[PDB]
Amino acid sequence: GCALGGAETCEDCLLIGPQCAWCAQENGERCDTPANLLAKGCQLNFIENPVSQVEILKNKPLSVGRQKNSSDIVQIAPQSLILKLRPGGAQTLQVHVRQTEDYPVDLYYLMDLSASMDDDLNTIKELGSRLSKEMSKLTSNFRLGFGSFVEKPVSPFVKTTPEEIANPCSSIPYFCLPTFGFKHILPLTNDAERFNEIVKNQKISANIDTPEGGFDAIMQAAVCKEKIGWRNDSLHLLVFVSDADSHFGMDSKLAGIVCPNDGLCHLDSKNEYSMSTVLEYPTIGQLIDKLVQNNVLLIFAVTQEQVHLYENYAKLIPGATVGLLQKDSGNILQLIISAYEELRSEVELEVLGDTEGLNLSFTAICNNGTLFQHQKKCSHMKVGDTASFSVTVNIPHCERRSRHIIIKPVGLGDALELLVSPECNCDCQKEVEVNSSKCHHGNGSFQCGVCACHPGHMGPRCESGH
Amino acid sequence: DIQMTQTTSSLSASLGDRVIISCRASQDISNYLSWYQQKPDGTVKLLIFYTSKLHSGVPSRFSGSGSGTDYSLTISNLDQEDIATYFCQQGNTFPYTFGGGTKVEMRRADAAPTVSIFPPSSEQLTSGGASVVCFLNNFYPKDINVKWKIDGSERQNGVLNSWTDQDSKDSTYSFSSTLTLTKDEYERHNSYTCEATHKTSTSPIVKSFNRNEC
Amino acid sequence: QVQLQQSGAELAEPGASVKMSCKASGYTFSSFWMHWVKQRPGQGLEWIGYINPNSGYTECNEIFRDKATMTADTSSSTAYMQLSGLTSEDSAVYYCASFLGRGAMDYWGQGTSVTVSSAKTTAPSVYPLAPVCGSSVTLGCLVKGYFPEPVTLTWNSGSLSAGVHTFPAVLQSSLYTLSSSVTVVASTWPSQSITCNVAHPASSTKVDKKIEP
Amino acid sequence: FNLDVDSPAEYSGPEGSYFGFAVDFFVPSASSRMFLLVGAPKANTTQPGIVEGGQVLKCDWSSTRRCQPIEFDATGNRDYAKDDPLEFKSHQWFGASVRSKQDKILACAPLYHWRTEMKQEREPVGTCFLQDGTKTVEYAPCRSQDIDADGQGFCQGGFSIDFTKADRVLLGGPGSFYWQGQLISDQVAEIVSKYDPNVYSIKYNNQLATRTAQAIFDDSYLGYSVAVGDFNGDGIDDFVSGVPRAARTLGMVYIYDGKNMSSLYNFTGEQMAAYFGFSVAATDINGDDYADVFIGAPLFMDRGSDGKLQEVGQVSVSLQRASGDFQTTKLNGFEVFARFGSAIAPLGDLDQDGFNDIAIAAPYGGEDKKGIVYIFNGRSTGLNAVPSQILEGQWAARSCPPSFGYSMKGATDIDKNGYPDLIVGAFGVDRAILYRARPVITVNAGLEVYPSILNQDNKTCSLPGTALKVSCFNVRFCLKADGKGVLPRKLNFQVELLLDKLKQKGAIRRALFLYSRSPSHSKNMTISRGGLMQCEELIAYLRDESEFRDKLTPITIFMEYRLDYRTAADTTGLQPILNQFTPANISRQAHILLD
Ligand SMILES: *[C@@H]1O[C@H](CO)[C@@H](O[C@@H]2O[C@H](CO)[C@@H](O[C@@H]3O[C@H](CO[C@H]4O[C@H](CO[C@H]5O[C@H](CO)[C@@H](O)[C@H](O)[C@@H]5O)[C@@H](O)[C@H](O[C@H]5O[C@H](CO)[C@@H](O)[C@H](O)[C@@H]5O)[C@@H]4O)[C@@H](O)[C@H](O)[C@@H]3O)[C@H](O)[C@H]2NC(C)=O)[C@H](O)[C@H]1NC(C)=O
Ligand SMILES: *[C@@H]1O[C@H](CO)[C@@H](O[C@@H]2O[C@H](CO)[C@@H](O[C@@H]3O[C@H](CO[C@H]4O[C@H](CO)[C@@H](O)[C@H](O)[C@@H]4O)[C@@H](O)[C@H](O[C@H]4O[C@H](CO)[C@@H](O)[C@H](O)[C@@H]4O)[C@@H]3O)[C@H](O)[C@H]2NC(C)=O)[C@H](O)[C@H]1NC(C)=O
Ligand SMILES: *[C@@H]1O[C@H](CO)[C@@H](O[C@@H]2O[C@H](CO)[C@@H](O[C@@H]3O[C@H](CO)[C@@H](O)[C@H](O)[C@@H]3O)[C@H](O)[C@H]2NC(C)=O)[C@H](O)[C@H]1NC(C)=O
Ligand SMILES: *[C@@H]1O[C@H](CO)[C@@H](O[C@@H]2O[C@H](CO)[C@@H](O[C@@H]3O[C@H](CO)[C@@H](O)[C@H](O)[C@@H]3O)[C@H](O)[C@H]2NC(C)=O)[C@H](O)[C@H]1NC(C)=O
Ligand SMILES: O=C(O)[C@H](c1cc(F)ccc1[C@@H]1CCCCO1)N1CC[C@@H](OCCCCc2ccc3c(n2)NCCC3)C1
Ligand SMILES: *[C@@H]1O[C@H](CO)[C@@H](O)[C@H](O)[C@H]1NC(C)=O
Ligand SMILES: [Ca+2]
Ligand SMILES: [Ca+2]
Ligand SMILES: [Ca+2]
Ligand SMILES: [Ca+2]
Ligand SMILES: [Ca+2]
Ligand SMILES: [Ca+2]
Ligand SMILES: [Mg+2]
Repeated sequence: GCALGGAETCEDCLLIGPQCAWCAQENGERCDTPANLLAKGCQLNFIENPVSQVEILKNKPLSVGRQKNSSDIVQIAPQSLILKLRPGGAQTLQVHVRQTEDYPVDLYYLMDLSASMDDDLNTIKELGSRLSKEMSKLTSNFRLGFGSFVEKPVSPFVKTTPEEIANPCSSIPYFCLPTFGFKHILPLTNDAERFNEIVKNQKISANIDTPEGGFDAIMQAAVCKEKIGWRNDSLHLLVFVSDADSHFGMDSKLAGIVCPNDGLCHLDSKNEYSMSTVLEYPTIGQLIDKLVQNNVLLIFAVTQEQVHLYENYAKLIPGATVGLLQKDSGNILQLIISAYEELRSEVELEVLGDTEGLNLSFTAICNNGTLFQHQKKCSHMKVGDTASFSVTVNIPHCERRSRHIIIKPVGLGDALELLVSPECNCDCQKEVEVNSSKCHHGNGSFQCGVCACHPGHMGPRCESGH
Repeated sequence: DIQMTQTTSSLSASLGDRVIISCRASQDISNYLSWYQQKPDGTVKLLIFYTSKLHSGVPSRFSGSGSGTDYSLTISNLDQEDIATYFCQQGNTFPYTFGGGTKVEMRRADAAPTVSIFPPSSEQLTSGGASVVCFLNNFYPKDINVKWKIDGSERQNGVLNSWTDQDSKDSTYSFSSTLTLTKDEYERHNSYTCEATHKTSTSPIVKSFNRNEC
Repeated sequence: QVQLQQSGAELAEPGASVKMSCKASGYTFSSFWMHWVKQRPGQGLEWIGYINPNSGYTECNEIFRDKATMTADTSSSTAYMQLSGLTSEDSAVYYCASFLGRGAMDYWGQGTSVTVSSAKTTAPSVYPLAPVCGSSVTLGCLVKGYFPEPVTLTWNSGSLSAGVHTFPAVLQSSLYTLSSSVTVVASTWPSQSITCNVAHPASSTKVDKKIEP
Repeated sequence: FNLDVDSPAEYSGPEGSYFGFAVDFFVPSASSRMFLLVGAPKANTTQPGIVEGGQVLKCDWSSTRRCQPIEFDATGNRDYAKDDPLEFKSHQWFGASVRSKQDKILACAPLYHWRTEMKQEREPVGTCFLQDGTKTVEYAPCRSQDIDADGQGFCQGGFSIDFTKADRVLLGGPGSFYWQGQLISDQVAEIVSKYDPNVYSIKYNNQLATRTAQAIFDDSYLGYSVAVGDFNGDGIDDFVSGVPRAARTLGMVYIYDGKNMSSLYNFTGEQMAAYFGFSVAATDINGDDYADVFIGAPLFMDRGSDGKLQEVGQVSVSLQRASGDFQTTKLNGFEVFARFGSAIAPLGDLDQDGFNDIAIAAPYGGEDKKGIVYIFNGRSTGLNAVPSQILEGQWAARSCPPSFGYSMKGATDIDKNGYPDLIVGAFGVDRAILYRARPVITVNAGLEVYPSILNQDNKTCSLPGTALKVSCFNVRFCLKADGKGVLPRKLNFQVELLLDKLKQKGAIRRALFLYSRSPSHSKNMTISRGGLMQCEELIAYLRDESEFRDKLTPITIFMEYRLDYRTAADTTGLQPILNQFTPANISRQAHILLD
């Protein structure tokens, strides 16, 4: 089986097959099954056959029950592993996840403030207090922030007459503030009445084309960790509230903006997005990258007319969901609580790092050992239940560099650090014994029971010269 | 609204002459003034827009000038096809408003009208009613007055008149006057007279007949 | 090669309404405003309003705010105007005209006459006009009490045209009256026969009236 | 594969002017010297009071390598009234799109704004200028009386443009009718003849234009990109246009009949927010005289081996068929976030093999976002999936990324050497670059080994030394070459032979050459175009049976042939290159007889 093409060097032998071994000396075709090599006469000490193995470095048990100290919370176990993979070999890791009963929650409320959201502002005047009262039944550490968006304030998305720049609703007439891209207004805080106050002080704006510029704001809300206020080791809920389509990517080319979004924080002194008129809208791909990297869960709270669009976006975005929002945000409190309860009743695995080129297979075991499914998600679980995952990992070719990888639940910071190290070299490879007697008086090197010839000498023992 | 007034409503010109038509607005119209030609058949064409700009397909003979409230159209080297009515129009402010119009008619040597009077037809009298028709043909200039005297007394009650457009071959006009009565009234008087007064003769041309007589 | 083709003459009783059309060709109809202008017989030009064909937006002279309503059919490149609540003051020729820009209207339709009258289609009475009991001689016709316009009149089926004067029709007790004169050489009448040919299509009427004495 | 990357012509513009945002060739009708057209939409001009009006430049080919602005319009903003501009040319992006056909040059300003005559507005109807030698006219088909977003006030006409075969213009305006977008086509003869500077909205006869539709189609961006080709076989070019926000951001491409603007065919993207339709092109790639459609989706995300979505971009290739159907294939980008497919440029027949070719740009790929352009060769089946060349941008920038490849134009033989050449724009470093196509030498090689079967006991040959004979055979290698275009009639080939090549590092080579006593022989050769097969024989033999116990594996005779490119150069400085699609090695094998 393993005696096929090639197979004339120990390193070459390992490459073709995971279950191939290599013999040393005799008492050509030394590449075969370890049992066959013993049958041919190879001793157990001489047989050479590295095998994929897993080393457990950190495996603190999953924490049970509410924890009074944020440091004794353990939601993923094991925490660190070294996976030595033989080239072509496959290993299955068991990963266990359990959501702790009290976990902090950050919620950044990101709201469309174009002219159709005036009614919406009126009905959320006490959302801050109503919301943190409900969230206090579920977590003891709820913080909330606020931000607003409209549109890139440039032609052709706004009128550019003096009158319309000063007041984009001057034509109605109605009091609107100048069009703006993204205003970060309230960093995350436990002060719910402060949230109430800032909402009560907000005034609508306007612009002239239906799709809005909220994707700019999502990028900034996800990436501006310090200014937004995201804390480690909490949930990060970004609630996007709009009744409109979203501009993306090269839509900004109409406005002469043709420099791709750069994925960096650009909040200026006024805490406004300062590249609004300079950088393209983000692409979905760019948003995915930064939402995953900052561990931010996106909740699309959008009206009936937009749900199907944003559902299709959410399919592409890990951890994203969609709630159906009323024309006046009358139900936004119920949307948020529902989305939060869904998140607490689910566990979805995520794998980050140098994964390109790896084969991964996932099997999830839910409801203790009863249910097996070939997904990376367990659902309909009670908080405190444990979701287990089989994660099979395979490297197809041999490599030189180790891979640093992370396995974590979507939405949570608890991470399993995984080091994938190739094992495509034999033990005998490092004992060359150069110029050995066994290769026609030093015309080669005796490595693994075979002669590696010096230049200008060909043969099984390097016995002829050219 | 902006009131537009073309002082002269009619003017006469010879082939090749230079014709100037003036238009005055009641306010500054900032050169948004256009000129239109209306031919006898009702066809309307734009000639000049924005005071002096020529519309495509319009001959160079037409040009326009002015600013503020006073504007003028100029036809140099008048052509036979240029006999028409010309209107100005301001487009500075709604509603758009036109001037009353200026008619340009060919000049001609004065010509006396050929007059003919006609008694009611036999067919009309059996039906009841009587119309006396008087034709004044091929006279220049257009101005003329018709008086109906049955027995030295003007009637001026049942009369109806009609005028022709200026004739193309010869720049003359023509005139039909019809005095309509009842058959009863017609048969009460004897003489019937169609009286025409024209610039060319101091004495009114008179055509008349006597009903009884033949 | 811009052409605005307007629909035919309209007739209606007082208080009724009429709708006329104006089809455009030679340019992209939906990119230019259409203007409407009213000319009363023996009177000047009066601006009614305009329509933006593609959006339906309209502006009107205050006079016609309740009188007219403008519409447009972009798929057939046709503008429409409806006149409602008709009176005799609404009898006129109505023109459509595309907007040049620069506050001017660059191309005009031929006009659509609107006649507001209670009269009903009445056939003409054609009366021969001979002189009374001399190098040339003038004969005539009288076409009285017909409705509606038009009538067509010829002499010897159009053989005689030079020396013919046909006058415009005039209203007479709510009906139209018309006259025509023909002039020939005195030697050629009565020796040859001269006949008035009158046709009123609206009545399927065709009369020929010869003039004898 | 034959583009010269060693010595490309390099052109520059003012810093920050986006020089290279648009590129085209300019070939006058009098067979005059050819030029390069380069748009610099942010360049400052001499127009009174105008900041960053933008300009289009004409660049000499190699006489001086100099670029001079073309004076389409020297004036500033016309005034409606005192202190009341009729139009606003500052930051109008003139030169954002540039296209040329013979004497005619069309350049547009998609962000030109105008006031209208009723109210003080600032509506980006866009404008264009058409130059035909002495005469220059303005072409603003969207500057009409259909005002505001409802109408054509935000159309931005000229955002994309093309010329038809029959001197019609195709113009895209992505903002019309609440960003539904619009296509407008006018005859160039109408555009010039009806131009009147006193009329701001010109009535063009025989104008074709898409019509306003239901609100559901709002925000689709029809006219974002355009291309022209015949797709109902009547000889009249039809209109192809990208519609990248249509179908709830799946993207669509509309094809309309070029005679009456009737809808003909549609394409729809497969992935949300891929920007399917960002770029479109039409060219016959498989040599059946049927135009084929190319559509770019630069944001398309592919699933990787690990299962992660990665934004690499995608291009779809649709071959037109007589029946009217299309045969579609997809081409994926190679680098994440590189936006493969941002620009698609028909190249003509780059290698003069009978099949047209194309270039696809990845403006943000490569090291430090320097940009990459991929060359794909056509064939009878369709487009070859693997790129045969990779052009790499060489310049880095300090603000906006270089964007090498964001615009491209090929299919013009600017040096008259018989192969079309390529312009690549790089507006983020204010650079435009011409790459010249090298002549392609096709080689026919032959290698004959006789006798094929070898009997060790058949020793009829005597070595130069004492030896006492060996078993021998003959090897005869032949080589023949020709080319198309400017080429010399004499070429120096390096030919190498290697006996028993199968045996690798540390294995016995059973056959050796008679003279050399080594398994390798190298021979320099001289061949002339069109010539006859030029052959050479030599003799080889087998070692004594004592020295190898492998008589089973066949003995392979291997032949390589390379060419010295420097010696074949021409007045241009342009070395030819070997046709990469015929392999430059051949091999035969002998066998040891058994008993
Ligand atoms: C917008 O313009 C369109 C093109 O002008 C127009 O489409 C045209 O419509 C008319 C009437 O509806 C058709 O005429 C009808 O023809 C049928 C039979 O047609 C068949 O034969 C003709 C003749 O072939 C010759 O010409 C072609 C050039 O196209 C040559 O290659 C060929 O070798 C011959 O010399 C053929 O053109 C037709 O082919 C068309 O349709 C077929 C089937 O759909 C396609 O396979 C093909 O690609 C092409 O599209 C067809 O095989 C007859 O029965 C009728 O009585 C009438 O005479 C035109 O053929 C048609 N032309 C097209 C489609 O190119 C649109 O109607 C117009 N839209 C609007 C709104 O005005
Ligand atoms: C490629 O893809 C494009 C876009 O998807 C398609 O283009 C669309 O085609 C549809 C179908 O023809 C078009 O919809 C049609 O619009 C007509 C115009 O409607 C007038 O009246 C309405 C009143 O509601 C106005 O709002 C409107 O502005 C017009 O004034 C309708 O009359 C059509 O209705 C007919 O078909 C429908 C089908 O449901 C019937 O129910 C009706 O009874 C009636 O018979 C129809 O709705 C649409 O406008 C096009 N969009 C664009 C942007 O062009 C192409 O057809 C497609 N091409 C191919 C080859 O697949
Ligand atoms: C074309 O010429 C104009 C001047 O007529 C140049 O614009 C001027 O130069 C820079 C823009 O690059 C501006 O200075 C900058 O100001 C901003 C805000 O004030 C500040 O953030 C920067 O640090 C820098 O100081 C200047 O205001 C601007 N003036 C304008 C636009 O009116 C323009 O750069 C020239 N472009 C080219 C391509 O040559
Ligand atoms: C033993 O070895 C030699 C090879 O060195 C053989 O003699 C050679 O036989 C070949 C036949 O394959 C002769 O080739 C000739 O070439 C052309 C056509 O290709 C033409 O001359 C003949 O038709 C013939 O095919 C070759 O001349 C001859 N000599 C040499 C030096 O190669 C010999 O045949 C081998 N074995 C036996 C049993 O003879
Ligand atoms: O978001 C905003 O700030 C602003 C808004 C919202 C609001 F609630 C009140 C007011 C406004 C602002 C307020 C100041 C002036 C502009 O409107 N949105 C943005 C896009 C605009 O809505 C487009 C409807 C398209 C539907 C249609 C209408 C007609 C046509 C077509 N589509 N398609 C083709 C042509 C005919 C209003
Ligand atoms: C947690 O925050 C600390 C500083 O507050 C920072 O050093 C660390 O990087 C954060 N966690 C992660 C996973 O980055
Ligand atoms: Ca609302
Ligand atoms: Ca918007
Ligand atoms: Ca066609
Ligand atoms: Ca093809
Ligand atoms: Ca080719
Ligand atoms: Ca060339
Ligand atoms: Mg909005």
